[PDB]
Amino acid sequence: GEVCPGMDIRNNLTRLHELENCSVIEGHLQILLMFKTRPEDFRDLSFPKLIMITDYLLLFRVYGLESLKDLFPNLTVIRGSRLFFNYALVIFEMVHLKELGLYNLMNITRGSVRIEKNNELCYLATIDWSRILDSVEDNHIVLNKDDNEECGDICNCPATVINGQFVERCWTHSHCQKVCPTICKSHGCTAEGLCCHSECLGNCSQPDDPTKCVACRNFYLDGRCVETCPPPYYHFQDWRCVNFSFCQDLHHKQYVIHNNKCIPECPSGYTMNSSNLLCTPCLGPCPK
Amino acid sequence: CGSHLVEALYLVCGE
Amino acid sequence: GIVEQCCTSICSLYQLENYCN
Amino acid sequence: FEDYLHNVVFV
Amino acid sequence: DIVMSQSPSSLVVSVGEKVTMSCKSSQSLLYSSNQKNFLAWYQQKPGQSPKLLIYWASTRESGVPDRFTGSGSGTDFTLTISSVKAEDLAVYYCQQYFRYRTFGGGTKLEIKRA
Amino acid sequence: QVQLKESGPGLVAPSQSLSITCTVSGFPLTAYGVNWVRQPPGKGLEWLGMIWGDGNTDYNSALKSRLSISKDNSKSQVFLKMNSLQTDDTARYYCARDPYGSKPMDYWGQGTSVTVSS
Ligand SMILES: *[C@@H]1O[C@H](CO)[C@@H](O[C@@H]2O[C@H](CO)[C@@H](O[C@@H]3O[C@H](CO)[C@@H](O)[C@H](O[C@H]4O[C@H](CO)[C@@H](O)[C@H](O)[C@@H]4O)[C@@H]3O)[C@H](O)[C@H]2NC(C)=O)[C@H](O)[C@H]1NC(C)=O
Ligand SMILES: *[C@@H]1O[C@H](CO)[C@@H](O[C@@H]2O[C@H](CO)[C@@H](O[C@@H]3O[C@H](CO)[C@@H](O)[C@H](O)[C@@H]3O)[C@H](O)[C@H]2NC(C)=O)[C@H](O)[C@H]1NC(C)=O
Ligand SMILES: *[C@@H]1O[C@H](CO)[C@@H](O)[C@H](O)[C@H]1NC(C)=O
Ligand SMILES: *[C@@H]1O[C@H](CO)[C@@H](O)[C@H](O)[C@H]1NC(C)=O
Ligand SMILES: *[C@@H]1O[C@H](CO)[C@@H](O)[C@H](O)[C@H]1NC(C)=O
Repeated sequence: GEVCPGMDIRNNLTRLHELENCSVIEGHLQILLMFKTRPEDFRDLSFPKLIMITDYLLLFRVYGLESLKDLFPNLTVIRGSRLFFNYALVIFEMVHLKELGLYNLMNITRGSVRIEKNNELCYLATIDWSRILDSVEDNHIVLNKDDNEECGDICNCPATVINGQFVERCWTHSHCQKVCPTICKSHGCTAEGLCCHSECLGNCSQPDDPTKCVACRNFYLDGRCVETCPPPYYHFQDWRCVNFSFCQDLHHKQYVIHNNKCIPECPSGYTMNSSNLLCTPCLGPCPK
Repeated sequence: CGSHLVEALYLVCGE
Repeated sequence: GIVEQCCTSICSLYQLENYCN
Repeated sequence: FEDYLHNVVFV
Repeated sequence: DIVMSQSPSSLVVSVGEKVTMSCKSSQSLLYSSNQKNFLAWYQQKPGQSPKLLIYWASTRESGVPDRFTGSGSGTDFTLTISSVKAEDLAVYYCQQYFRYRTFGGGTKLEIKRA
Repeated sequence: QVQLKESGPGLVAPSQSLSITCTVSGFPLTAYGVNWVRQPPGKGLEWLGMIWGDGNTDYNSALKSRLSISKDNSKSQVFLKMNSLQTDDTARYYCARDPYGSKPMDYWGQGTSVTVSS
């Protein structure tokens, strides 16, 4: 598909169509403050091309939005390279949300989840987040319809044990939460339970093939999931390999090269030698 | 006073 | 910011207008 | 945090 | 250009014994960004094509017996064959894949028998 | 199903060119690199060059423009061309796959023998 940059969508739905061809959002996705929107505005709205967000997903005050199952049906990975106060997923004051419905969400690399103050929000207790986040310790899921004993959650689905009891796991009435065998780890699997290639992230279109991932556990280059960017390529945005020229083009109106990475700024003890974008250490104290 | 600034900010806005 | 300007400290309509989309 | 949220989501 | 040099040119051992051969690169092959060494070891049985055994100087390729143990870092490397088996007879090569790819002169393994 | 096979001319007259086609299958040339390695009889392995997924080229410094590596992604073919061969270019020529970012040369062709004489 396409790589789009981090987006900030407010007030009107008009700007939302900027995501239409998008596959990876390199940066964050914030959709917020839509006070005049109604359910009808979302009945026909879908971005099935979105597979991954490199930073974080934030939904706040978006009126008329009842589920995300149609909006982001194929979002599989949120990498959490940059987070919104320790969170890679924020669902806050989503007056009208009845369920999450992100049935393709397999992994949150990095972050934690904050789902707070959602009157109407159910299908939360049906989610085993331990399959999605390494650390659920820091999850802050409070003040939702779910807290007040009367969610009519209904799921065939695989059950998992979180407290002392086994509970069936699903996203909506019609979508189970996919659970891959223990041995697949984070790589994902096919319907038949066959593990995806070890360089894949949440799922694959074919098993045992690093060119057929729908994610990349490590880095992406020329179709394939690779463990590392080989030289002459540089690690970029913690998910893709680029050449020096790309990093240079960006810099020229402030990306720099350091430790085989194309980075926003030089780290501590270093300053930027102008002709080659390379971070070089400071002779005496650092000018800044 | 959190929630209130969200209400109040809208009051003022309209756009 | 807004959280310190209009919350701990008490706000006025003009400041709210200033913030406005 | 609602604090962070406003201080961040507000121009 | 990166130059690779191996020793011995050849070695002989009987079945059951452990074997060690060495490699040297004119420049460091240790990648900063992940702390991995960009070196590989191949085994070439006579009449056949060479086979990948070890990459990242220590990572064993799937289908490779635990007998083969890759070692070393920076510019100097070694390949070890824990308990030589009859069919381990072959020429062993080191390859750097840090910048371009270049092979070493290789080392020949012979088996001592009656 | 990863396979590589070289189609060579077998015999090259001194001062003439060498053209070899490496026909690959089971993977896309768009996502993987392909190298060429030669082995003179009873001698070691010599790395000749590679072609990356993006068509970028790497050649052994010794090959002062005598070597050309090109490819046709749609036909899963990699082309080696070497100008003005001499007797010392008598060797077995192999094309070998390269999963560059992730692995070193995995999957070698059986090789094609090249003899330079008149
Ligand atoms: C979701 O998928 C991932 C696989 O992509 C899976 O495994 C986890 O992967 C991450 C990323 O590789 C691991 O986190 C790292 O752990 C090491 C160990 O000490 C740290 O040094 C790392 O820190 C660096 O990277 C950070 C993030 O970019 C930086 O902020 C920091 O400055 C460092 O440079 C990093 O935290 C993680 O350890 C593994 N987890 C396991 C169990 O192996 C994860 O398990 C999948 N989730 C689920 C629930 O399946
Ligand atoms: C360095 O890395 C970048 C990023 O991968 C490479 O970018 C690619 O470069 C080409 C040439 O600018 C891009 O544009 C092409 O333009 C023609 C115009 O006719 C069009 O037909 C093509 O479809 C394409 O748009 C191309 O989009 C882009 N590709 C990728 C994978 O990002 C760049 O080429 C690399 N530089 C070097 C010197 O290797
Ligand atoms: C998506 O792609 C089509 C291709 O024809 C184009 O017309 C459309 O404007 C694109 N939309 C965006 C937001 O880039
Ligand atoms: C995984 O990928 C396949 C192939 O694209 C697709 O059919 C499936 O819906 C995806 N999701 C899951 C949960 O398997
Ligand atoms: C909302 O969208 C309309 C176009 O549909 C545009 O004219 C208007 O300016 C937008 N609102 C804002 C605040 O920009």
